[PDB]
Amino acid sequence: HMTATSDLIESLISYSWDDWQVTRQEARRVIAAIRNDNVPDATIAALDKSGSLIKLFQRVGPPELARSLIASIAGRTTMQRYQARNALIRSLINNPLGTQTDNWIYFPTITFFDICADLADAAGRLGFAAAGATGVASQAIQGPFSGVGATGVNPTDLPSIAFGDQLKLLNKDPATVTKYSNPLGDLGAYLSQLSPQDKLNQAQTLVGQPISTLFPDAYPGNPPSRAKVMSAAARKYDLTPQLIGAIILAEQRDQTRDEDAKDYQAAVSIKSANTSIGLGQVVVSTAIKYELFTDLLGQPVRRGLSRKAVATLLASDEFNIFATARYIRYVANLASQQDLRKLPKTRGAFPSIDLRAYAGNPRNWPRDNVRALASEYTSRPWDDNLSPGWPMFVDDAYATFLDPGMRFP
Amino acid sequence: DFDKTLTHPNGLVVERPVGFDARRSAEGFRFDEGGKLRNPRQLEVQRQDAPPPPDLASRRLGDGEARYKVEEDDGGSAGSEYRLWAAKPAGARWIVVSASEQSEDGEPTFALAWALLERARLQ
Ligand SMILES: [Ca+2]
Ligand SMILES: [Ca+2]
Ligand SMILES: [Ca+2]
Repeated sequence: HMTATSDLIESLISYSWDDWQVTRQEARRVIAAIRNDNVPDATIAALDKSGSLIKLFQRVGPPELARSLIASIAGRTTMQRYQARNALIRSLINNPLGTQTDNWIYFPTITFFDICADLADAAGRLGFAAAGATGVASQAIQGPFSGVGATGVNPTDLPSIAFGDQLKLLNKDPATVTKYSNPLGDLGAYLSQLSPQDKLNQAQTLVGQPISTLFPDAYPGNPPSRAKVMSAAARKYDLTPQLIGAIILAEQRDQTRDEDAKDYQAAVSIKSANTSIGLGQVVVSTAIKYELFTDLLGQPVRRGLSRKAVATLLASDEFNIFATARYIRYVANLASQQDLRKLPKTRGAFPSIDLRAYAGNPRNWPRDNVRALASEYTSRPWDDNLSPGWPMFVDDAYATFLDPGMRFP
Repeated sequence: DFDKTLTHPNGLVVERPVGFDARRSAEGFRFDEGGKLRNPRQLEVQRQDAPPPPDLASRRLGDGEARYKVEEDDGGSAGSEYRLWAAKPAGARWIVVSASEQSEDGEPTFALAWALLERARLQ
């Protein structure tokens, strides 16, 4: 049976003067109708029965509008999703370009559909489909804490690095390498110049703002807070949002806008660089090797992602937070399988480390577990080679997240 | 939609549906809709060693599949009685959800029961 929404969309398509393309205004009206529909499955069935669903996909032309339409349908449909996907595939004969433009150039149109569909399902299942913002973004453009964690500026949206600087990076000009790398040397000195309130403000800014997502219309309404996504990932991986927050806050203090631009742009350049990207500074090859999107995307979609697509997803905050959390849980589980006798330097640095405790939740870990894991998150894990500075740096971030003024939904 | 995570000594782990009262059973958890409604939903989730009866309908559920059947029988003034029984594999074992409610307006979707099955797991 027709729906109010199917009838409206059919009326608009039937009335449209051109049979190859609806107007931008007509398209925006169809997208709004789809997003406000209380019976999306029935609407999709109706449109597919009349032959109008394929027409809809064929006739909504500019890529930005196609992305909004497709992400909206993918994210709202359940029992009729396959019908929509099929109609979209049928439509692609006459539009090989589809959604595969701008920031989404590494996602084939059906891959875009599948990501949207899987992400919407995961946000509903794991509890991050909606969250009111409780923090506002920084306008910093240089220096420590001027990457996406502070600013909400997606790395994929940053201007192309100036031609002169791209060349210099390729040639390893020392000042330019510096400019586009980690901003901190002396980690303690940096923490020393932040007041206790400055520290809390950074944490609140980080977690309180909306995710910077590449798939906003996959969500029912506005994108959720980072804090919401971190709580969901903590529940999924038997961690705590405080631990996840500490790891990300440390990475983001040691992050700049320019580092974000290099991180992403190098990864999708002809070099396919193996950079650490986004909130948690996840390495491209690690995300692939350890299947770090397992809990947000199904296996067939994941196995089909190109390397540049994976790098692109690491720039979408929710994918990055889940990958970060999954990897923290990987490092902890791996730790639990080690022999402390074969880790004398680790024991020397973290003498109250308890390897078995890692298998359980961080609330029950010795503080030495958190310090050691921080070393083994920045560096290769459990090789008995430690980062001298990262443990204290993460431990201070953790102390901030354990302040009574930090609340997670 | 769901709140607390519940863990059975047999290794079944699941979440409690919001607004339902939970009790532990021999091989899992029983959920009964809260309050004192006329026509409450009732859900049970269990670990089971034996497979489902053969040749049941199949559907996609999350990223695997489930075998299921919905039965109907005479009810009362709130409608016919409907029951879902559905199972999915969990390693060499199975997880089963059964659910019931009445309806006078056709077969219930059992959306809540399907969601509970999807998120259940063994460890
Ligand atoms: Ca960095
Ligand atoms: Ca990096
Ligand atoms: Ca190491």
